[PDB]
Amino acid sequence: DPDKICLGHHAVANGTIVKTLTNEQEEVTNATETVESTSLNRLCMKGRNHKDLGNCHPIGMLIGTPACDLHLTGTWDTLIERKNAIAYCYPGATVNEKALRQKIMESGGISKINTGFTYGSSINSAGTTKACMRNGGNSFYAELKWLVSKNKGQNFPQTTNTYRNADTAEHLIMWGIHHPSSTQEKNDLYGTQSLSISVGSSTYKNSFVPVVGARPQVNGLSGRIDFHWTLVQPGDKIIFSHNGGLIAPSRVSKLIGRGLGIQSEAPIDNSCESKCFWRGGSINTRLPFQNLSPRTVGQCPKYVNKKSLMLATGMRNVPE
Amino acid sequence: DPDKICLGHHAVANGTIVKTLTNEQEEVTNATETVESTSLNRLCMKGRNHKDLGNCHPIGMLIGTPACDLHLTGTWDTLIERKNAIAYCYPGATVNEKALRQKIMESGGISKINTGFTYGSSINSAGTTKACMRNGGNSFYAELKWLVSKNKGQNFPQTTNTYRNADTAEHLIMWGIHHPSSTQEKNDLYGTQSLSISVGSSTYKNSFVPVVGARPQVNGLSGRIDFHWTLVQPGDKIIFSHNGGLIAPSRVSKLIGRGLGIQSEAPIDNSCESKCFWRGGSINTRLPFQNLSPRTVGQCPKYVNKKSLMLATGMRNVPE
Amino acid sequence: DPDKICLGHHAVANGTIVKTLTNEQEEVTNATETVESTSLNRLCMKGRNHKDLGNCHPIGMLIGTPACDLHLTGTWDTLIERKNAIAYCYPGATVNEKALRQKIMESGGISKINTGFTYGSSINSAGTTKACMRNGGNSFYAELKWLVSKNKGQNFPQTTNTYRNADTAEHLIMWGIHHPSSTQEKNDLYGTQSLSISVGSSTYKNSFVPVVGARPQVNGLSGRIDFHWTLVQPGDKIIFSHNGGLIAPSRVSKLIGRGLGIQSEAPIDNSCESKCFWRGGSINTRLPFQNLSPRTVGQCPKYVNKKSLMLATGMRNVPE
Amino acid sequence: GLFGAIAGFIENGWEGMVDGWYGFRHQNAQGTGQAADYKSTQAAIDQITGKLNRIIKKTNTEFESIESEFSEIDHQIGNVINWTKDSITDIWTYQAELLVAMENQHTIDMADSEMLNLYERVRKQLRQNAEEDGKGCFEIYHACDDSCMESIRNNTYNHSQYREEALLNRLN
Amino acid sequence: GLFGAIAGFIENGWEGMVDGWYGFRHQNAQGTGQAADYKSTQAAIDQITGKLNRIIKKTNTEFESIESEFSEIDHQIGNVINWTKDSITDIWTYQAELLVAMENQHTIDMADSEMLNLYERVRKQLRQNAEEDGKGCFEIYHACDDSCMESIRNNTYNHSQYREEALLNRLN
Amino acid sequence: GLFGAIAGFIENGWEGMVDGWYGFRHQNAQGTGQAADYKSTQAAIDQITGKLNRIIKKTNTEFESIESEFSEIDHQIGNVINWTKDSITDIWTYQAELLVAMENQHTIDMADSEMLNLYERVRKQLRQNAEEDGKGCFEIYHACDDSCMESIRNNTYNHSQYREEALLNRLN
Ligand SMILES: *[C@@H]1O[C@H](CO)[C@@H](O[C@@H]2O[C@H](CO)[C@@H](O[C@@H]3O[C@H](CO[C@H]4O[C@H](CO)[C@@H](O)[C@H](O)[C@@H]4O)[C@@H](O)[C@H](O[C@H]4O[C@H](CO)[C@@H](O)[C@H](O)[C@@H]4O)[C@@H]3O)[C@H](O)[C@H]2NC(C)=O)[C@H](O)[C@H]1NC(C)=O
Ligand SMILES: CC(=O)N[C@@H]1[C@@H](O)[C@H](O[C@@H]2O[C@H](CO)[C@H](O)[C@H](O[C@]3(C(=O)O)C[C@H](O)[C@@H](NC(C)=O)[C@H]([C@H](O)[C@H](O)CO)O3)[C@H]2O)[C@@H](CO)O[C@H]1O
Ligand SMILES: CC(=O)N[C@@H]1[C@@H](O)[C@H](O[C@@H]2O[C@H](CO)[C@H](O)[C@H](O[C@]3(C(=O)O)C[C@H](O)[C@@H](NC(C)=O)[C@H]([C@H](O)[C@H](O)CO)O3)[C@H]2O)[C@@H](CO)O[C@H]1O
Ligand SMILES: CC(=O)N[C@@H]1[C@@H](O)[C@H](O[C@@H]2O[C@H](CO)[C@H](O)[C@H](O[C@]3(C(=O)O)C[C@H](O)[C@@H](NC(C)=O)[C@H]([C@H](O)[C@H](O)CO)O3)[C@H]2O)[C@@H](CO)O[C@H]1O
Ligand SMILES: *[C@@H]1O[C@H](CO)[C@@H](O)[C@H](O)[C@H]1NC(C)=O
Ligand SMILES: *[C@@H]1O[C@H](CO)[C@@H](O)[C@H](O)[C@H]1NC(C)=O
Ligand SMILES: *[C@@H]1O[C@H](CO)[C@@H](O)[C@H](O)[C@H]1NC(C)=O
Ligand SMILES: *[C@@H]1O[C@H](CO)[C@@H](O)[C@H](O)[C@H]1NC(C)=O
Ligand SMILES: *[C@@H]1O[C@H](CO)[C@@H](O)[C@H](O)[C@H]1NC(C)=O
Repeated sequence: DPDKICLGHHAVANGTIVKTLTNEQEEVTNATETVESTSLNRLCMKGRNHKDLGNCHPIGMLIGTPACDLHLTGTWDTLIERKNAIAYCYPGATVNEKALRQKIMESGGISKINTGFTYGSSINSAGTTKACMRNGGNSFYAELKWLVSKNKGQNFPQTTNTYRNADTAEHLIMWGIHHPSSTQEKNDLYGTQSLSISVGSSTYKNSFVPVVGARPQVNGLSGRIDFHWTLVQPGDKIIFSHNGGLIAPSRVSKLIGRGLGIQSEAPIDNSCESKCFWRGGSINTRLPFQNLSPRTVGQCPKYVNKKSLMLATGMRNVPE
Repeated sequence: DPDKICLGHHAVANGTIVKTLTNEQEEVTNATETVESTSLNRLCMKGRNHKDLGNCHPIGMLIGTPACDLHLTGTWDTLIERKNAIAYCYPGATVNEKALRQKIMESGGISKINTGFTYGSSINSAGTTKACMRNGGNSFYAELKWLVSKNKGQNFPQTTNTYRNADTAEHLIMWGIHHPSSTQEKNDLYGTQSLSISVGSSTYKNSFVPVVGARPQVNGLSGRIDFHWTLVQPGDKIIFSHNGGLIAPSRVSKLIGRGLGIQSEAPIDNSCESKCFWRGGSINTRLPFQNLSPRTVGQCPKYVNKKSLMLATGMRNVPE
Repeated sequence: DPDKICLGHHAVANGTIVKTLTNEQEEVTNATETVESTSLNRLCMKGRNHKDLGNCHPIGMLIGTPACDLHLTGTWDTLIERKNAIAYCYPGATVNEKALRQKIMESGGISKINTGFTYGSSINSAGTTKACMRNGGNSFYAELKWLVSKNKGQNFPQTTNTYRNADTAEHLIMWGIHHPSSTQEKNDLYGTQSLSISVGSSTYKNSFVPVVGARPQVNGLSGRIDFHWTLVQPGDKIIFSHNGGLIAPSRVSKLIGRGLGIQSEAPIDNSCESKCFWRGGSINTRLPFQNLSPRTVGQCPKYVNKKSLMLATGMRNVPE
Repeated sequence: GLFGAIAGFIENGWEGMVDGWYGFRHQNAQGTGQAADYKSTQAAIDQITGKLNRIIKKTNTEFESIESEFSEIDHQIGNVINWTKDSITDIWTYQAELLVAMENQHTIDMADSEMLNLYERVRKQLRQNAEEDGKGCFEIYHACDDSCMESIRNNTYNHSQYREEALLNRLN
Repeated sequence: GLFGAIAGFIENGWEGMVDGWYGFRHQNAQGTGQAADYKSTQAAIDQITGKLNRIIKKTNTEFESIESEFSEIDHQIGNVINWTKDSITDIWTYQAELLVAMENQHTIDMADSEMLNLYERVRKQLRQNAEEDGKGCFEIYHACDDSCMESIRNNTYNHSQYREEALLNRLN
Repeated sequence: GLFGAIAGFIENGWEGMVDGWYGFRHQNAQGTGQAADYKSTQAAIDQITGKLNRIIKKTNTEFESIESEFSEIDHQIGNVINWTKDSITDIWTYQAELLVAMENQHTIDMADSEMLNLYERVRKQLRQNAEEDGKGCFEIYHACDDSCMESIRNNTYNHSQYREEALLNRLN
């Protein structure tokens, strides 16, 4: 009678189901997940000189909205914008707002440079509003000045202000145009004369006229202040010629370097690191794919429309 | 000699050629197509509450062009636009037309709400034109009113009209500005005064001036009516201040839900069903790829630059 | 003892390392590169009716900048644009400049057609400038005319000019608006009257006003000439009405057919053929991938973030 | 091919085998036989059906229009859309070509393996009672009647029943 | 499967074998035993480790936002971005599904091949002293004690020592 | 590897075989020799040539510029282009890596299979006249001169001619 030697392989009691090219329900001894389903509900900021803007909107950093008083200058590698952040305390909007916000969120810092703009005795440069409260009192955008006639009703004087870029890098200059609520208000602030504001550099020009059309109240205000911007190149100058309606810059901005802009509601955590962020928080997975969100920033796993994709790490399970 | 048992496999007389990793001309027993080459020459609308606009252009639904009289309101899951569809009976254009058309073609319906605008005795609100015929008579856009001076040559009065959104959803409001063919015409309709139309809401404002400059006749008319639009949010007002040139809305629109916008020349078929459409008709194939067109809408097979891709469904064919 | 026959396979002393699914350091007998790393440092123009623009910017071909005098008309299947090419001799810019350049760089040629515009005896239609020199003499854009009052300070007369497209293909018309350096200059060139330029076709309508706001000198000139353009459809007319400030077209352009636009720094070589071009020259590889640049035009290998990817062309190397 | 049976040591296929993909032909004293093998046939068919279930399908993603059929499109965005769509089409064309080439290679080799696995199963059953002729047949060195042949097809052939007879004939 | 051993001629796996992926069970006149095979087990594990090293990773490309979370976007560009992102998602979803399906097929068949390669090594070691039973075992036609069984397991079995005895027992 | 021959039971390759990919070395009374096998070599080369024909190619899609080399681009559209282009590059880099890794695995295993198919061909030719040594050699139990060795390489060896001599030497 012959002796016997038998060749065999292992098996497990609890096998795992995977998909193959030919079988949707193939049982293997072990498998591992390739799609990340979990996220840390926090912004993992270790190893990052970060700035959390809070209720400050990125554009508010350039104009100096009261909510942005602690964010007027700085440096960072990561900038965090939040939901319902305030840019415009006084009602209005910025022309080419989306391009501006992206420029700020792409940057690694903001510096400020004095324009040196000064005004004669017949201009009141200290115009304020209840819309922009500071220290429990009427105030204004910190980087701008609301110019009005010193004496109510009198013609605002024909004025020229020139900012010279004496730096080696481009400077971002912003200004506003006030659009009064009525002819009577317009006359009180700037006089009965026809108003005209012109702005001119070597690479930009535009002209503006305050409009006095009827419109509804936004936080009790029918007036509007709309913002405009341009880049003043190194060695160039920009000339403002105006006779009422200009909201004039006290300072210009310089965007420094590059950084990662994040839009999220999750709280900061300096205890841990991450390279991938989304609205709900951070993704610290080693896996190649994820199903949390198609909207991510940084160095991320690729988004897929799948709950799970199990990769086999063992042979076919053929139990006893 | 010994008995014998022979192992073998089937073959077929007429095999099919497929491509493999190593062989461009590999003969197999059977194969099946993976790229769809054929299309039904009709729009398969089974199980769809659809609207075929015919010669009505989507924007004409909002302003009320005569061709759109049966498409001013409704509900749908699928909206079909045709070639050479009419939007503007009177010569003109809509500012931000492409965004507006896309909004309409994304919608699942339109509801109309009265503005309630009234006009005093020195305005003729029943201005009409031979460009916009209805039942053999001179007419006008159904959702707007052409306001002119009652007395020819007399100054059109300084007029105010205000629409408040009393609904819980945003309303789309449209208006026109008439640009006369000459100074004499402008004087006849609106008087010798300088003309200005102001429009103001919480989220929008603009001013318009009718222009008289020379331009060619389009169907005998050098005049133009250009359309403008904005979204009025729930609870917000929009104020029209005008003294000649406004084409004022009698109703506003509310876009309801979402639907699939199709642009095609193919006829409707209620017997057939489909989830993929293109210019030439419908694609109701089960196959993963198609070579009919790169421009499709709905749930579609992916477009590929290939006539055929045969997938083997059998072994190598080795005939006797 | 038995005789012997032994089965075996070849090997090489020095194998090549490749990556597989299961091994990043797999030695094989031979392998071949799949990612192209080298480029030809020339634009290979054999078999192509090509135009090298040199220091002529595509837009300068339409307006007739001095640098473009050899390139005002022509035919081509390939158009080559160079770095620091000149569009504007006089300070200014074109509205919708990016779309215009792309249209020209997609074209297969330019033809020029006379507008036929004429001007009364009180207009000097041959205005020139030191900014636009031709061989040490003051000149102007060849396809345009700088219209000014013949008598200094006199009102420029109201003028209306019409170009009709008598062709069966669309024509591209350009014009400029002069924005003077000051009120005094404006008065000298066009008179004290209020200035207005109207442009109107069946498909286009616009109005322009020269602006005299203070701005810095560019090449010693605070004035600006900004360009505007539109397409004139077959059989349509475009009407210019003006009383000072129009830089009027003397010819219009017709873009002929289609061609490949190339932006490159590489010199021309008429002895080699190619289908793929980039900033640094031509890519004539048979390989599927390349790592030269993500910006290429024509029929190209796909860009990959990889230095090398070796494809095995032999068995595992198992040396003695 | 990879497993050396189909278009390999088996010279050609059988057009007369219509009730299966793989099977048996035999010759004994009783007669000439042919029969399909169900398990190997079904194994191949099930694997191909699995591929067809995975491949013959589209995504459920709903796409809307970004290119107007009947109206003009903006020039800058139009060029971006054209570039993007053509880039996406090159990817899908490439993926489709690679998918089908890879699947066809695997289908062919899978079918070859099932042929070899049937051949190997029969070889091991026959043990020392038969010898391979090199063309996919086994010369059986004992009287193997229709019931014997059916037991081979059934995987219930016991080599020990015929071993003494077979070894005497093999060694002569 | 492709190589015919795992879920093939080997009827089932051994849940008791907890120190290896492949191995041996023996029966002789002195008793029974079990032992794992190190080399075949490690060959399979190393290949799976290799796949995991290649697959479990992300790209180092840094992406920035093109869709505002807390603000509106332009309607035309927003539609293009939505179309593009959904097209890219369909590609990556498809690629992920194909990757894992293809890799899983190869892992299963690779494991099958290592089982067969061990079986084949043992067959050639035993030469004319044993015969295959068709179930993954070899019936050895001489007394093969625990040391003999160990020599088979560690690839030092010399057939020539037992050949005289084995051939007489095989031919009876 | 998958088929167990190359870097498997064949200990190593032959650097001295320069006229083929696979071949024979023999030993008889006349001496030793070497010869390449044409059929197996060409089968492997033709499959690799087929891969190269499919892989070494580009698309015929004509792409135009959407990014200005020498002038400014729009900030919103530029960001979308950058996102799209980097997304497309990640896809092609991934596809290129997967293609070459998969193809390399298949090329190696294909070459292994052709070695095994040659070995199997010879095994079946020799029938009961030879035995496998476990290292890719067959020990032939009869006088096999240079012409006999040629007949094995030529696939014209008739086992019946030498069977009586061989069985006497093998079994006694
Ligand atoms: C390979 O595998 C196949 C599939 O499993 C086996 O095929 C079966 O074989 C058995 C045995 O031959 C078959 O069973 C037999 O069916 C005969 C016919 O039955 C019908 O007709 C008779 C006569 O009119 C009726 O009496 C009966 O009710 C049916 O309507 C019977 O005649 C057989 O019965 C006789 O033999 C058995 C012993 O085998 C005795 O117990 C009885 O008393 C009687 O004398 C028997 O029942 C069965 O039908 C086959 N199945 C199929 C699906 O084809 C092969 O046997 C197997 N081969 C080998 C070599 O292993
Ligand atoms: C019926 C109705 O609501 N009518 C509004 C009318 O109320 C509104 O007047 C403004 O109302 C707000 C309410 O908080 C303030 O009282 C405005 O006063 C100030 C301001 O705080 O903003 C005072 C401030 O000193 C002024 N600053 C300067 C530099 O002049 C400003 C400024 O004049 C205006 O903001 C310019 O528009 O106003 C008070 O004017 C008016 C104006 O919004 O609109 C009616 O429809
Ligand atoms: C010989 C020649 O070329 N003559 C044209 C002359 O036809 C043209 O006058 C216009 O002619 C068209 C017919 O093609 C209409 O009759 C215009 O009349 C109407 C209209 O139907 O559009 C009458 C209508 O009642 C008017 N409605 C209102 C509210 O006023 C409108 C309206 O005034 C204009 O549409 C506003 O632009 O016009 C008729 O004006 C003249 C002037 O374009 O030019 C000659 O060369
Ligand atoms: C005191 C002082 O610094 N004054 C400068 C004054 O010189 C300068 O005027 C321009 O100076 C340049 C210097 O080369 C030219 O002389 C300009 O003349 C021309 C021109 O070449 O551009 C002459 C030309 O014949 C004119 N053409 C027509 C059709 O009128 C043009 C044209 O008037 C202007 O370009 C229109 O803007 O000018 C001369 O104008 C000015 C620059 O703004 O600044 C003073 O401070
Ligand atoms: C499967 O692998 C995991 C590691 O991912 C390990 O924790 C677990 O013990 C394994 N399970 C089995 C049954 O082998
Ligand atoms: C690979 O094969 C080619 C073509 O036969 C040959 O010319 C070359 O020598 C090999 N490659 C290398 C690097 O030796
Ligand atoms: C996009 O491609 C179409 C053809 O599919 C072509 O007609 C059109 O000119 C292209 N778009 C642009 C903006 O050039
Ligand atoms: C893009 O998709 C988002 C999420 O589905 C949706 O809210 C938005 O309406 C889409 N954008 C446009 C412009 O329709
Ligand atoms: C797009 O990428 C290029 C190259 O990295 C970079 O120079 C440019 O700033 C990017 N575009 C924008 C709008 O930031």
